[PDB]
Amino acid sequence: PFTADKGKCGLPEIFDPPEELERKVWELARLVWQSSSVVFHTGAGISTASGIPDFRGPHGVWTMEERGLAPKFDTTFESARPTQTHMALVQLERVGLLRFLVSQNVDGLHVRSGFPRDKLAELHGNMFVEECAKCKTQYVRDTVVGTMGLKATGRLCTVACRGELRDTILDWEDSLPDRDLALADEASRNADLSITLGTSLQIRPSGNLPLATKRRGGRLVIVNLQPTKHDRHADLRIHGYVDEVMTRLMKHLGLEIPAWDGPRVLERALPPLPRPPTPKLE
Ligand SMILES: Nc1ncnc2c1ncn2[C@@H]1O[C@H](COP(=O)(O)OP(=O)(O)OC[C@H]2O[C@H](O)[C@H](O)[C@@H]2O)[C@@H](O)[C@H]1O
Ligand SMILES: Cc1cc(F)c(Br)cc1NS(=O)(=O)c1ccc(NS(=O)(=O)c2cc(Cl)cc(Cl)c2)cc1C(=O)O
Ligand SMILES: [Zn+2]
Repeated sequence: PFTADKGKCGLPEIFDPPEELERKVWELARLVWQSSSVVFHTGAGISTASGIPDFRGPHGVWTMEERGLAPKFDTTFESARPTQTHMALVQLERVGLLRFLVSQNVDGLHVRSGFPRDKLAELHGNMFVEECAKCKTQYVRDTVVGTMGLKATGRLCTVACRGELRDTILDWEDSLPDRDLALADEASRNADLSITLGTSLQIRPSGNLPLATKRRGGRLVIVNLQPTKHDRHADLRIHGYVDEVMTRLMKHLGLEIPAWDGPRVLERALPPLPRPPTPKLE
């Protein structure tokens, strides 16, 4: 806890120049159009543009710790809006282009964006989610559950039970939720394209899942300002703001980024909407 290995913090940011940046986003478009089963892996870098600091970025929680400095929030967890990237992943799932969403993030913004919970693995847990120790029923609350490290929150289960509610925030020592991990692994193994957005990929087994897509000839794309643990295994590496990359990507795909009505929870994915027809590529 004190002893925790927080890995490489504060590594230098890489900026692809705009012409290389444009070519790499086009190649990502082409990879998406070709792929049967696309899986997205997200980390703390997709929420920076909403006021939530990352862990190992220049002003990351762990980076600032190392330097004796505090990280800076520009929002509360309750008042944070989903970014353009968050809302773009909502859309890609609605049009059948995203098969599964693997996230390390505990900030709750994927669920609040309206992303279907049955297409999402929250590997590190969710600050707004508490779980009944007895019956395992999960509640998605409108305010952060006030504990971390799988502690009693002080509420009881109301299922048709009176189980002790606990938080879903993993401590360093805690093994990942078997269901979210099982579904994350299945999805990664069978994908022909895994796209990483704003994770350094330093945490086991979280950061290793996209590499499983590389077995049986799957392609891996890493989108990240900093070097990441698996850069050498990437077919494509894009060094740029994820919001800039995903907005350029959506325009290539001919998709609008949808409006956020405010915090909403969707347990199950809706039937797939229409999507633009595919370009001739070869
Ligand atoms: N706007 C941006 N666009 C692109 N990349 C960005 C942006 N902002 C930040 N980054 C990059 O985003 C990356 C964020 O990487 P890390 O900070 O390690 O977060 P994790 O999700 O991988 O941390 C995993 C776990 O480790 C912790 O212990 C917690 O448990 C986490 O759950 C950095 O390389 C940034 O350069
Ligand atoms: C909870 C959280 C979610 C995020 F998405 C981001 Br970004 C940051 C945070 N928290 S933080 O500010 O940066 C943040 C990071 C770490 C900890 N410490 S700890 O691991 O839980 C811990 C402390 C002690 Cl004394 C014993 C044990 Cl066994 C564990 C607290 C906070 C916080 O809330 O004060
Ligand atoms: Zn219960």
